[PDB]
Amino acid sequence: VRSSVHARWIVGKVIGTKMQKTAKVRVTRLVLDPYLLKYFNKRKTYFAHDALQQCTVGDIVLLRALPVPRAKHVKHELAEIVFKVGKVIDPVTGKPCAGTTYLESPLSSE
Amino acid sequence: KKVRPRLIAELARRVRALREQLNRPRDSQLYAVDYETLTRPFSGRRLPVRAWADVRRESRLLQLLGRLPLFGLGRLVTRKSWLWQHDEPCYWRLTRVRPDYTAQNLDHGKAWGILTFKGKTESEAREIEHVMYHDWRLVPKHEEEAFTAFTPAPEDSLASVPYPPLLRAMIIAERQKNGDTSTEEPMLNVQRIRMEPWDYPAKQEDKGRAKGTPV
Amino acid sequence: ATLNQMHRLGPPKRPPRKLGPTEGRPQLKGVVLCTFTRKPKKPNSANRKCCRVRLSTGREAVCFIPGEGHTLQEHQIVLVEGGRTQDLPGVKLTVVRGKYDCGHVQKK
Amino acid sequence: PMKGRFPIRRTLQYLSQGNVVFKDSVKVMTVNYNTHGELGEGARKFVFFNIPQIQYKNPWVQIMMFKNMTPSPFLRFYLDSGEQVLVDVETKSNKEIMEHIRKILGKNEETLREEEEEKKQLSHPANFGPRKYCLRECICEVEGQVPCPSLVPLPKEMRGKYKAALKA
Amino acid sequence: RKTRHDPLAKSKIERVNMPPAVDPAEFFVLMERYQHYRQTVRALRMEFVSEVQRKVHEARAGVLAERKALKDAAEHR
Amino acid sequence: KAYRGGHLTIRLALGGCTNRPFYRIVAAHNKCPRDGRFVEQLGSYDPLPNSHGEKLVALNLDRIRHWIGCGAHLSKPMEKLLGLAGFFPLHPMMITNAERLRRKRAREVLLASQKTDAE
Amino acid sequence: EPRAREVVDWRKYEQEQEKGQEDLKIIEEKRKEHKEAHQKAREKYGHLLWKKRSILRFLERKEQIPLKPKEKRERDSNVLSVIIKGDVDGSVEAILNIIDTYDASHECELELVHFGVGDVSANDVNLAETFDGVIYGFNVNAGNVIQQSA
RNA sequence: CCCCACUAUGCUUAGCCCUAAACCUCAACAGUUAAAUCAACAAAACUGCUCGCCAGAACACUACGAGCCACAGCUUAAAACUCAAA
RNA sequence: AAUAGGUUUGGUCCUAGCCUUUCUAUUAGCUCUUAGUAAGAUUACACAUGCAAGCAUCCCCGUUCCAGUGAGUUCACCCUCUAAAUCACCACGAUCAAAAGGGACAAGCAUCAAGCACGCAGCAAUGCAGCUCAAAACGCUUAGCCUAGCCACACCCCCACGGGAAACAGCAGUGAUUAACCUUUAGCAAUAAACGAAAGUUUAACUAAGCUAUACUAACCCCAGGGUUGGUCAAUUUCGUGCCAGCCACCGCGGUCACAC
Ligand SMILES: CN[C@@H]1[C@H](O[C@H]2[C@H](O[C@H]3[C@H](O)[C@@H](O)[C@H](NC(=N)N)[C@@H](O)[C@@H]3NC(=N)N)O[C@@H](C)[C@]2(O)C=O)O[C@@H](CO)[C@H](O)[C@H]1O
Ligand code: FES
Ligand SMILES: [K+]
Ligand SMILES: [K+]
Ligand SMILES: [K+]
Ligand SMILES: [K+]
Ligand SMILES: [K+]
Ligand SMILES: [K+]
Ligand SMILES: [K+]
Ligand SMILES: [Mg+2]
Ligand SMILES: [Mg+2]
Ligand SMILES: [Mg+2]
Ligand SMILES: [Mg+2]
Ligand SMILES: [Mg+2]
Ligand SMILES: [Mg+2]
Ligand SMILES: [Mg+2]
Ligand SMILES: [Mg+2]
Ligand SMILES: [Mg+2]
Ligand SMILES: [Mg+2]
Ligand SMILES: [Mg+2]
Ligand SMILES: [Mg+2]
Ligand SMILES: [Mg+2]
Ligand SMILES: [Mg+2]
Ligand SMILES: [Mg+2]
Ligand SMILES: [Mg+2]
Ligand SMILES: [Mg+2]
Ligand SMILES: [Mg+2]
Ligand SMILES: [Mg+2]
Ligand SMILES: [Mg+2]
Ligand SMILES: [Mg+2]
Ligand SMILES: [Mg+2]
Ligand SMILES: [Mg+2]
Ligand SMILES: [Mg+2]
Repeated sequence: VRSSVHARWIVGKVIGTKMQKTAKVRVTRLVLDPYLLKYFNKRKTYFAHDALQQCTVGDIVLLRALPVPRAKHVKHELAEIVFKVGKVIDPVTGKPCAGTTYLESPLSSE
Repeated sequence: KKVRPRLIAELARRVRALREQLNRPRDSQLYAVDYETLTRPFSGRRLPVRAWADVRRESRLLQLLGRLPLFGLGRLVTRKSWLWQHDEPCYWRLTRVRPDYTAQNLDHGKAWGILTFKGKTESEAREIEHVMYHDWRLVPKHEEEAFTAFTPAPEDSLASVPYPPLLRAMIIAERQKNGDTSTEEPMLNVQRIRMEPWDYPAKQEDKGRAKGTPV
Repeated sequence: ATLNQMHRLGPPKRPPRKLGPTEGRPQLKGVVLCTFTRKPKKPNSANRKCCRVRLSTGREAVCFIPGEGHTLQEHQIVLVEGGRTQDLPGVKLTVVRGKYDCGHVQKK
Repeated sequence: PMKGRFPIRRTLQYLSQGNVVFKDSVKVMTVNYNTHGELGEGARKFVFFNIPQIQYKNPWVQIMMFKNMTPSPFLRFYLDSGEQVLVDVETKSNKEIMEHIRKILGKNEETLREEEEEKKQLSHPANFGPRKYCLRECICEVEGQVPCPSLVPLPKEMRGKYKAALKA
Repeated sequence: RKTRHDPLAKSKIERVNMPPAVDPAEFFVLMERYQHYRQTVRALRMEFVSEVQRKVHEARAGVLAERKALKDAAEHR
Repeated sequence: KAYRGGHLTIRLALGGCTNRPFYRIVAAHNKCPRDGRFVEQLGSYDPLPNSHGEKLVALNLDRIRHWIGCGAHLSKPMEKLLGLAGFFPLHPMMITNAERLRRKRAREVLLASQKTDAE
Repeated sequence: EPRAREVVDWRKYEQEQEKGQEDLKIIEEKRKEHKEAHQKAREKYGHLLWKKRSILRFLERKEQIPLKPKEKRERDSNVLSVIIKGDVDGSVEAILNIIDTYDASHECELELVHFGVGDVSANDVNLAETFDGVIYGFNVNAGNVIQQSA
């Protein structure tokens, strides 16, 4: 009703950013194998519009379907960078982390 | 999933539409009638057996109006089929005429007018149908006043009819199921439905035309 | 094989069943060309009546006439069917007795 | 036997044992878990057992997993309105996580019965047709009604062959 | 059945279907029954049409439909 | 499938084997085949009398009122089944064909009487 | 119609029986010729064990057996295969009487592959391409396609 | 096959070729020695995980195609005919 | 492949393939009593003849449906939007549903591994250099499909101005072709469709019949045949033949005692 794009919200990973104001995103979904009854990732490429070209290869992003595709393949837009590559803020504490270790102790600000 | 374009289906479509607009048959060709065989030479189709009498006697609208100063503007034209069926005055007030110039006697064309069916005038003038029919008759000027004279009779009529038996039984069971207790009858409001006669002039401006396929 | 290996490959693809001399058809119509005999492979010893016929498909194969005795001649019409002749290698077609020119084996 | 550890997961009976049916809001689900550590043990078991059950019930919901990106595991759902729901699942068992997301984002037993009852009105018993859709194909299967001519030959008076000959 | 491009038969070229004979009484009486029947059925049709609008409007903007969307949204908060 | 023009109609879809007619009331497109694809099945009609001597007519009044309010027409046989039930008025031709049958049977009683009277 | 089918089956059965009797005399002669040789082929090894015969029989094959003849039939130059296609049955039976009065087989044989009624078809061209014959269409036509194929 | 003589070659430098019964015929990682030990033989039997490969014999370390400093080459690699076994 | 069986060897075990027993559908041969029901060209090759679309007071509408076929083949499903159409009508919204947009969707071959312009931005000028693909792009071959049904085609050139050229893939029927073979019936009485204000008219749709062991159901005083008979696998008397003639699904039989011809 609000948009003609099937996928309204999808989370992916920026594989490449070689187009102006556009980010190539790889989205993975779990598809069941009817015979083995096991879930496997079936990936798909999405073209997102990044006005400020703030995306970096390797970061997780959130896409929001546009009302109507602005281009032949661009159907979404960059809603927000979930995990910035190398600079992710733990949502539970809001503190920087470099893997499974805190770069800034959570106790600094109690 | 990239459909291979079909250009010849679009080129032909434009050409066929264009030819239908430049070779279109006129009213003189479409609506001509052989009065001995009672067929339409254009298509070779016999008329119905109930029309044959009237195709040899009455006149078409524009073989009456082609004898008048401005194709009979502001004049009343009735129809033989109305005078027999309905006593009340039924007529069209002519307001605009588009004659067919390709007829040698200018006996075809179109006409717009104000209908007055059974004494009830219409607010605005639309296009007249059944121009080609052999059923028309022109109201003389001096009779225009005694032909138009009409007094409306009382229109009192049934306003509500019963529901059919089963529906009525199901309308009285909802009431009692919901708890409502009443002794009134369910009745249908038939005052909205204005039943018009089957011979009421329809709209000729939403009606089609014969294709240009002469036979 | 692992589940990941089984997912990439997929359902086993059954080799397309090959067709025989009848091209997957019950019978076939053919014209007799020759009428010779062939010897079985060891350890069987006999002379088996066979015939080279050109089928309606266009090919020209060797057929085996069953029964005791026959009167098949060049240009005749016979209905062939499948069924390998075990003694004769390379003979995969059998003439239908009682059809077209070929007639039922006379009793005794 | 069935390959892999815990092969019962790859069964229709186990995939249909999930009681977590998300609402229409839930569009994307993200699971962040740590491969090692005692605190993250429940999340690892949640991804090993329960994730298949959720995706089977919610096939149009995207479920993405990320390993060792943060010091602690957490779940985050993305609704269609733009709201993000963070669920810290550290120091928790897999059963608690499955019961926690069924209360804040899952449907109850009342809302699910209604859906199933709507599908019972699509298959009317009175309707006649193929066995796939309807119970009976014709009304000759109903005791009392004239049987099919295949099983019981009709009387000569009810057949159009003799009627025509009888008439002329 | 035939199409538009199929030629007509040569046995029907000279065929004229004469209309049936008319009984003045029955025909006039039968023309009024249809007049009333169709007026009684047009009113029912409108009634049935009026029940389909309500139901449609009683599900998206109804009092019992807007009272549950707030209950579902209040429980979500 | 898409048809140029057309509309919906509540008609009868003939079924059953030879000399055993069974109709099943359906709402279907005007241009669709008699026993082809249908939108919904609204009942069934068994012409042949049963052991008890009655003809069974199933009517889904609730769904018949929905499709009549969506723009569906009615066929003459289906308009005569609802007049017999009491959902619709008696079709004019059900009343006129009953009057013709009366005159017919009253015209034959004269001959029968005359024969027994005159002869 | 079924009564008609019964008569035809009886007539075909009667015809088939007659042919068999003519063929039976052919076979009975053909079988006897081989049986005479076989009963005379093992007179040399009379009252001997089969194993004894095998050794001599295997050696005997070398002495008196020449190279095997080709199974494929070898075309003869002075042979004419003809396919007669007529328009009416009575006209075809008139051309067969002219081929039944041919007495020059010593110089050139004449083989009537196939004879029928109707226009030249594909089965006629295929039979003439198999036996290297000629198609003689008496008062019949041959479609362009057939001409191209031939 | 035995004896004698001698060459390419084996060696160095610089390029190529890219093969082996390249076989410890027993994949990499982690782990166990309990239970039914385990067809046989050989170098006891198993578990988890992953990659690679394989589904009668022969045709076939072939043919075609592609690629390659390889032009009697290497790699990859079918089918038809045939057997009822190997 | 199953409750399995037979067959490798001098012999045993293991592995493995072929076959057997089960159930259907064509066709062939020999044979065949009736009744009722269902189904019913081999072929997108060519077609004599006849019928298959009319209605109606002249306009319109309809003949764009049904019926048919299976050549080709990821247009069939969901969402969004929104024409035509029905609900008498203006309006309303509902229903139905195309085009357009987004998504999804056959099989085999990787000895089809690279495609070759397949992208983005920007009001525009125009600029940047991209896009798809070993999770199978591009390509080749095959095939109607996911069956209350749907898709597609409608002599051919995808299309149909135009050209070739003169069309049964409508019913019945024919020729050719194939192992493959239904009547050149009747009636609009029921239902459906079309037209009409309507009574009504029309309809090779359909209905009711015809032919045919293809199949199911039922029956019969008289009326039974076909194929088997070494083992697997139920069941052979006596002659004749003498590795000949012949036989078998597999293993195998027959060389003067053949339960195998
Ligand atoms: C159990 N049967 C064993 C098998 O016999 C087989 C044997 O079959 C042979 C084929 O006929 C021949 O074309 C095939 N010849 C080929 N050029 N392919 C022989 O290889 C084959 N023998 C075999 N594979 N051992 O001869 C056949 C007639 C046999 O009797 C059929 O059943 O093989 C034999 C030895 O070859 C044994 O003696 C038999 O015991
Ligand atoms: S199935 Fe109901 S009559 Fe044959
Ligand atoms: K033997
Ligand atoms: K070694
Ligand atoms: K097809
Ligand atoms: K085409
Ligand atoms: K009728
Ligand atoms: K009309
Ligand atoms: K004996
Ligand atoms: Mg054998
Ligand atoms: Mg030297
Ligand atoms: Mg070494
Ligand atoms: Mg390795
Ligand atoms: Mg092999
Ligand atoms: Mg080598
Ligand atoms: Mg090589
Ligand atoms: Mg090569
Ligand atoms: Mg043995
Ligand atoms: Mg075995
Ligand atoms: Mg048979
Ligand atoms: Mg159709
Ligand atoms: Mg509209
Ligand atoms: Mg569309
Ligand atoms: Mg190749
Ligand atoms: Mg095809
Ligand atoms: Mg075309
Ligand atoms: Mg044709
Ligand atoms: Mg036909
Ligand atoms: Mg024929
Ligand atoms: Mg058949
Ligand atoms: Mg007729
Ligand atoms: Mg029939
Ligand atoms: Mg015997």
